[PDB]
Amino acid sequence: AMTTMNAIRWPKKWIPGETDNFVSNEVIVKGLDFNKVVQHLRDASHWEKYYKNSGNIHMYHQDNTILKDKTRFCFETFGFLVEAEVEEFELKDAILRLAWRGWNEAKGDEYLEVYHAWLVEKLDNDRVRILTQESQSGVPAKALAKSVPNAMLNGHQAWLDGLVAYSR
Amino acid sequence: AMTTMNAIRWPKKWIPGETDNFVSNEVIVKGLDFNKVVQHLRDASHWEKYYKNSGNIHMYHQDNTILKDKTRFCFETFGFLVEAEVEEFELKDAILRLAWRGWNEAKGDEYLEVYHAWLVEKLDNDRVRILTQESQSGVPAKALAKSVPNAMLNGHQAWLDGLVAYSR
Amino acid sequence: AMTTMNAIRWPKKWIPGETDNFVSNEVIVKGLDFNKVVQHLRDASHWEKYYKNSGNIHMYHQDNTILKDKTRFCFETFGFLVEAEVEEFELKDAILRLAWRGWNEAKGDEYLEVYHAWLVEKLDNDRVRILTQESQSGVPAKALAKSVPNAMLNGHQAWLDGLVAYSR
Amino acid sequence: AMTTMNAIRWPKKWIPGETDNFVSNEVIVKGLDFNKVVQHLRDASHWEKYYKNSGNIHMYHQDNTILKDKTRFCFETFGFLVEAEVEEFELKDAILRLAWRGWNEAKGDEYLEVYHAWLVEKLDNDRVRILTQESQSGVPAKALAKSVPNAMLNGHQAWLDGLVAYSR
Repeated sequence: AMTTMNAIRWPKKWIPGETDNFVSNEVIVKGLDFNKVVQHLRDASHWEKYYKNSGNIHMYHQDNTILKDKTRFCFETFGFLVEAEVEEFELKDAILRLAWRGWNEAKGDEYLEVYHAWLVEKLDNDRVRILTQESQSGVPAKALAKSVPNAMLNGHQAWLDGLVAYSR
Repeated sequence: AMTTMNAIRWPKKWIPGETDNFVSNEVIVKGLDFNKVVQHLRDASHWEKYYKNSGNIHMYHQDNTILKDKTRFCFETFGFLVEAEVEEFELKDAILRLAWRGWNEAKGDEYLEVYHAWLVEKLDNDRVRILTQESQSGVPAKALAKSVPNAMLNGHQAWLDGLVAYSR
Repeated sequence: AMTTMNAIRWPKKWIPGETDNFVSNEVIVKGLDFNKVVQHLRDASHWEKYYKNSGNIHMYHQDNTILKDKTRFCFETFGFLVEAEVEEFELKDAILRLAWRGWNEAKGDEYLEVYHAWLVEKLDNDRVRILTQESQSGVPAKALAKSVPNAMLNGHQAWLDGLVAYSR
Repeated sequence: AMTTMNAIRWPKKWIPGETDNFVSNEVIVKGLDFNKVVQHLRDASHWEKYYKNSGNIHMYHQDNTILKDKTRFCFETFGFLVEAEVEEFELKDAILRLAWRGWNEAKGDEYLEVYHAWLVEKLDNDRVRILTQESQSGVPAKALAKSVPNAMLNGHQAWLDGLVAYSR
């Protein structure tokens, strides 16, 4: 038998190692409330409150800011606008899988498209695991992969750190 | 029914979330040679050649610098002297599991003990995954956990990136 | 009398503290050659070779890549295209002052305009100082100002560390 | 004839470029009160309240936590005990110069000695400048000098950002 843990389900075009950039971040925290974490990740109106690299949001076809399957929305991060659509949403009692495709309105070498996935789950003895991974395609993604320091890595780490702090 | 990936086997005292600091890094790379990666991770004399934060090493009871089960050694990283011993070593055709316990010769609140694990494996379509995770205990671990940027996260990311570059 | 050092001359519009973001980085290095540093900063063809956050460059009306007063150009950084124009260029035997205004082609809340200045000078006993400061205006600059970690600060530090490494 | 700004007075043994690590950080903020900044920097009991990376403080010969010339004290940063002594203190109506030498209780290769200087000053049009620079000697300083992201640079920027936010 194998020693394994739950992993993200990637659509074929976003498989890590098959795109231009891949970033992975993960925290495992004792005493963290699963439901609060889920709530603070899904309801996008909280992001600006705990993750300072993000700003305004807009849900185009909803009267609330809660992400569910197929939610079409936009948000600001690192000062620029990201258009997005939820492509995966499955919430069970001990695990949440949530992922959105993101893109900008640029053309040619400035176009950037991404698939940002999340997996939140309860583990033994009152621990919560938050895994977030992003696969990116386009010329700017090639530049981000070479950046020093790794801006995406630190940015996503700050998202995780803020979500944890805000959920206690 | 579950979607999972191979995961590190933690001894009980080191379980993520039960210690003072947990860091997790991962890369997934297309066309990377699995045997070269294994060679450059196992032979510690290569570390200083591709990972700038590592320094001198010494194997106390071996006439070579190749890590295997129970290897007792020391090395410098981030200017700190780490005493270590390999506590896990399992190498197969498609996967390597390697981990060492590390500690310093300090006492009281200056003491720091860590368990640094690695999982290298071949994935489908000519991809190699390198997962490294570290669990730390002691007062100095509590200070590292608060760093922003996260010092260990960026260090380990650089170790991974160097290991990849060096193995092409 | 005062103890002072040479400082950047700012147009009124860009005065630090009067805009939306201000970034300051500085290195002072022993045994570094002034002329070589100026060459590697002014000749933008070197940027990509030592500063990994920068990509392709283009001079619109020069048959070379040497920045001089009023040089109009564009360069890629953090994956985005920056249009620019040199607004200050004064090179003496022991001090260089160089600055450009930069902007993107975006509209509304995505529009960003910056003034990035540099001061390279010889100091007593074979040391060279490299000071770089940038003032930014626009809604994205307000976001960059609160970013965690500070993206601009770390990127510019990488520019300086690279310039130094490449000039040694 | 020269365009200059006030600069820190370094004792000879700490001159930037002549030691193992030099870090420079600076903010310039509109509407910040000079006296408030001076208060929140000199009264080391506020450090904990606005800068999360600093720990306990202790004053060896004073019944108060206000730093002045020759003030002997110790503090914790990065989970490290640093014995310090103020070696510079000059407070005028529009400029403060404050600096301390710090050291640890270690021998040979683990020994670290630093000189951390500050310059707070009023600038034209209701702006306040806060400049902080640190020069470090010893083997651990050599390691810090190689960190990417630069650990000292990011910690000091956080100190400055906290100081500003708290004094607003």
